[PDB]
Amino acid sequence: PNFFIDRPIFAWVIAIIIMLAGGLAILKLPVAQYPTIAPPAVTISASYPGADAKTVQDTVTQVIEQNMNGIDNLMYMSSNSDSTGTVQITLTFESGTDADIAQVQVQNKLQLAMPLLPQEVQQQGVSVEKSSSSFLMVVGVINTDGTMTQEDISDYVAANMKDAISRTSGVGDVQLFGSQYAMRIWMNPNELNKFQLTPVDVITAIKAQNAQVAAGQLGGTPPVKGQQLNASIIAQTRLTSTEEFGKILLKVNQDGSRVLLRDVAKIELGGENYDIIAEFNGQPASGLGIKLATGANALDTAAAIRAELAKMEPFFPSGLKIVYPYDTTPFVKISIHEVVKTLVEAIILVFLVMYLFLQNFRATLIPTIAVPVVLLGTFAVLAAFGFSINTLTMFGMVLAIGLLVDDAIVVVENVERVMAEEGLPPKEATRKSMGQIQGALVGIAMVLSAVFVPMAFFGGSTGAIYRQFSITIVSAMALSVLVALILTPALCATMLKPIAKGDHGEGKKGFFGWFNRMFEKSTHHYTDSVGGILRSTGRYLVLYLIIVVGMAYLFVRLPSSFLPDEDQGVFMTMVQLPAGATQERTQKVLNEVTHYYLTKEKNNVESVFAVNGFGFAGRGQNTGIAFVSLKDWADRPGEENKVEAITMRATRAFSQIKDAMVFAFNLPAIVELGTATGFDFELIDQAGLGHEKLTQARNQLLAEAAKHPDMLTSVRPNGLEDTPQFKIDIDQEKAQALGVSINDINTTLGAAWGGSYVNDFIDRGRVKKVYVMSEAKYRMLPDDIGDWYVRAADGQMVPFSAFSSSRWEYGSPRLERYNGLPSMEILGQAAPGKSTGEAMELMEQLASKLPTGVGYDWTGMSYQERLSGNQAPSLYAISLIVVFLCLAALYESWSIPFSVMLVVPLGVIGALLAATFRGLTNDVYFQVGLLTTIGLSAKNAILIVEFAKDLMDKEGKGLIEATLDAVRMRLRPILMTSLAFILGVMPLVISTGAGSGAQNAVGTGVMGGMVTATVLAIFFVPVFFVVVRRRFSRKNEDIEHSH
Amino acid sequence: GADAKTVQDTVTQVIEQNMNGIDNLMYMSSNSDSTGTVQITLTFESGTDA
Amino acid sequence: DTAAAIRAELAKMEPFFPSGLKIVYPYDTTPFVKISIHEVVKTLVEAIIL
Ligand SMILES: CCCCCCCCCCCCO[C@@H]1O[C@H](CO)[C@@H](O[C@H]2O[C@H](CO)[C@@H](O)[C@H](O)[C@H]2O)[C@H](O)[C@H]1O
Repeated sequence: PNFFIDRPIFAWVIAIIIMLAGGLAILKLPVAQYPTIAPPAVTISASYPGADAKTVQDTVTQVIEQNMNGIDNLMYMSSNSDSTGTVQITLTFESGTDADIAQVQVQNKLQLAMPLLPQEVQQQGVSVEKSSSSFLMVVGVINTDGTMTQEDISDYVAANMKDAISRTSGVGDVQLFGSQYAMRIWMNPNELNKFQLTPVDVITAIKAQNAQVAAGQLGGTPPVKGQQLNASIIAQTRLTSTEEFGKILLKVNQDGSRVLLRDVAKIELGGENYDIIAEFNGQPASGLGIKLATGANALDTAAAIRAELAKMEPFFPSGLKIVYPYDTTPFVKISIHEVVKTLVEAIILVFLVMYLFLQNFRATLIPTIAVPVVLLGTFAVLAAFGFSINTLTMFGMVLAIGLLVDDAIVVVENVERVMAEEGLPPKEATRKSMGQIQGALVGIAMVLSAVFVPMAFFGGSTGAIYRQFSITIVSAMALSVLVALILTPALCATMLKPIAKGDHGEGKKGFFGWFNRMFEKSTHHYTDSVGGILRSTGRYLVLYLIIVVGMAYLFVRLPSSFLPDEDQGVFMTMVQLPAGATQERTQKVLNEVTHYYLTKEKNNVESVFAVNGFGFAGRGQNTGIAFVSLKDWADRPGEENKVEAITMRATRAFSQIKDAMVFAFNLPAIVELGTATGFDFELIDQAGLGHEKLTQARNQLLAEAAKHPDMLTSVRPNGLEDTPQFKIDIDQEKAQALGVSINDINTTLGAAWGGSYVNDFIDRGRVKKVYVMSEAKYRMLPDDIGDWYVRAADGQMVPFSAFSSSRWEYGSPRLERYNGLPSMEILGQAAPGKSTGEAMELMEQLASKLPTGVGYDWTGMSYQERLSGNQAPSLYAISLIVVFLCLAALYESWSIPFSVMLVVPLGVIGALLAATFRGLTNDVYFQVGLLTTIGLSAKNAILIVEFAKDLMDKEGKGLIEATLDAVRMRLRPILMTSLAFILGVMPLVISTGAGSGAQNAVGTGVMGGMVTATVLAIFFVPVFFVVVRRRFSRKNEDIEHSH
Repeated sequence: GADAKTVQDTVTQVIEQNMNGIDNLMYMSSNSDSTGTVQITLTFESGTDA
Repeated sequence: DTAAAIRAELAKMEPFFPSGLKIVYPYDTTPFVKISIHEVVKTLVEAIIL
């Protein structure tokens, strides 16, 4: 400590070592927008083509929900049974669980269910995956010549690019947007009734002529003695061409003129599914969602991927151009550009404050070398714990710049003051001052981690977000107190200039600040004054109670955010038609929307990625979505050229002037967020009930919560209501008669109207599928039911209308389950004034008004809130108590910690103030901000109380005279820090452009906080000290001691 | 019964498509035999957890 | 804790049970571990007092 004063070089060496480890950690440290924050979820998905909601709910879904037992750390299970036959089961696991293990255990219990599945599902594929939605990037592929359709493009994407980019370093999951080429066989109902054939015969035909065969080998083992030739027998090779599919023989006519498949059906190379259609600025497109690899660098994955795409540019088909619809990367680089700008700026301001105050270049260089070192190291302690350069951790740095800077300033100052006062040569001056602040700095260390550490231990997703701040800040802190104890005292002692005793440089100079006098008189003004506010403390205690209560009111009338919504260079607009609607109507809406953007937002939009068949509303022709891109930030200057007003005006258009609801909006920060003032409800059927009864229970709870607009707002179901569905009743009897097989009936009806995945071929060197399905025009209207004939065993065709009734009814197209049982999901948020939890309780008191077999439960956001929200008081109680014990340690008091713990309010009231006036909100950044503020409040109060005591004890000064001296000698440094801080933070607060919402959240509270903090503390701390001190023993006294 | 080429473009190349974003992979090498055997080796950065 | 968790799921199922269906408790290694280790605590505190 003292030690390194006589070893500047041992210190330089430690400094150097920390700088080198930091910079090493700086070159090879990952960069991403946010760290892993959401609990781990694994998804099982299967597609049962042709099935309806109930078919998949009961054939695949429930069989899997039954075989999901004994998997470690299950939080909950949710599943969709979509009317496109796709079922999606999400198991969301307890926070921080091994993703890898959870997925493997899930997949190996699913694999125990696999035989219990239907063979279309078994062969279509059940898939188990990690449930991130956070795509690093969505890359679009097009063709300018317009030559190729989506299916063309998609196939190409799959066959040239998808793999070499997925070999690009930093790329984890690669996922394709669209369907690959399969052999599409479009049957004809006439040309089928003509040669008296059914789908079944087409099927078996295709299974027959199109396969590989278990052949054998010439000269094989075991051979015959003397054998001499050994070679592999080739047999039936699968068909490569459309051509050979035209040539497949369906039947022989009696006169022998034959029937090839070519005749009865249209045969083409066509997409594996035609549900979802993508337009890129109206131009045909397919896409690739690339995910950042696990632990990888986002920005270099981005540069490598773009370079690997461009390397392919000499091999691209004509006019086929790559495009970039969604890119996390540019926003991230620019976020980082601004954080770096900040750190170096806040630094630069500290140099200015320190010069235009200590007016000595070499004093000015010491913190100039101190914090660079504190930085580098913090990067290393973070590198060591496996953290990354993302939003939360860097704004953790920003948030910490104040304690780091302060720690340097306190020291350099105290030394210079020792010289200014006492006239010691520099080295002896530094031992004198270090000798004065050392123990306090250990104390400050202890009270600071005492507030910053409990916030590491929060639970859930919130707990994650906090742990980033907690750790970043405690490491910056710990390293800043070491740099304060090893390097700076050594830098102070070695490169600091001696001051002639009582110099103060008053007058002395002209061009560069008569200021000193101007500063000088003033500090006396200050002390003359302060003893007076100690002359009659009463008033000031009143005022204090006032400040506190105000702090509380200001605090309660504060809104509770989670994170700021940010213009991310991209947003999206989602489209919903009425139920039952067609691909064509929906597509109409998307086209309209796209043109609105490309027209009336000609200055803003760059590109519109319209996607039909896909909503986040659900799956269906009915739903559509348009992924919207904006021009880079330097070209969108204004206030209504930014996302707020863009989405505002777009939704403005599409609200009134439509037959369908189309809302356009900006995405949450953490792309899987909680809705702060809300909930995600699950109403559940527990006793064996039918969909009709639970739905009625949902309607009932819906109407009951609509009846409380004083507590709840927009409580809605998160599915699709029942639609009309069209039932075919096969009178088993009537067709039993007609000499038909029901297998043939069902499966011909099937392969006609849904289609059938039959067999596989080999296209251009790539195994791809073969589907057989009706052509378009024979399967649209219920009348087309007639065009289909089933051949009897005796030899005659039969119409469908000979053995079937047909009708309309309702049914549900989307069948939800919660933890194995049938459920209906209600999203919703709390009335503007009240808290989410209260609305949650009102919801429980409401859904308790539901029938037997109607139970409820909470999920996702409301799960994470109901388990981990009663924590906030326990942890800050540990903070209050731990901080109190640390200070009690530092001094020697059960009371003196009270003069310094009482300082906390003085800081908050400016922060609540600032939040309130800038109309911001009590969010994460505000809270870490709060702590930071309280943090310096305490640092300062601790140094002033320390000094007062030191004078009382180690000099026999009185109470008031010592508090006066103390406050005096610490006036200059309080001000030095606070000037720099306030000036370093200042830019954060005044910023518009990429992410400046954070910068705002961080800046505001801090600035106001610092203001009310210093400019209160320099008046209340003596009062805090003096009053508390007058509730201790006897004599001494008012004090003129000895020794 | 299948041939070398059959398994290289039917089974091998479909499996090597999915071996990306596997953590601490040094290189990948694969065999495609006419006895139908397909054989893929993923070789990892030293000290990776097996 | 697996026991507390099981008691929790059971407590979730109790309100939708048919008429008169009651859970009963024939066998549990659990209450013994709790009350046995608790006796070791009463001992500790008593020993303090002695
Ligand atoms: C960090 C940025 C700095 C900006 C802050 C600038 C200072 C703003 C607040 C100064 C407060 C001092 O207010 C001070 O009150 C005390 C007592 O209450 C007064 O003192 C006088 O008034 C009272 C009667 O009212 C007497 O009991 C007292 O003994 C007498 O000396 C001082 O005349 C006044 O200076």
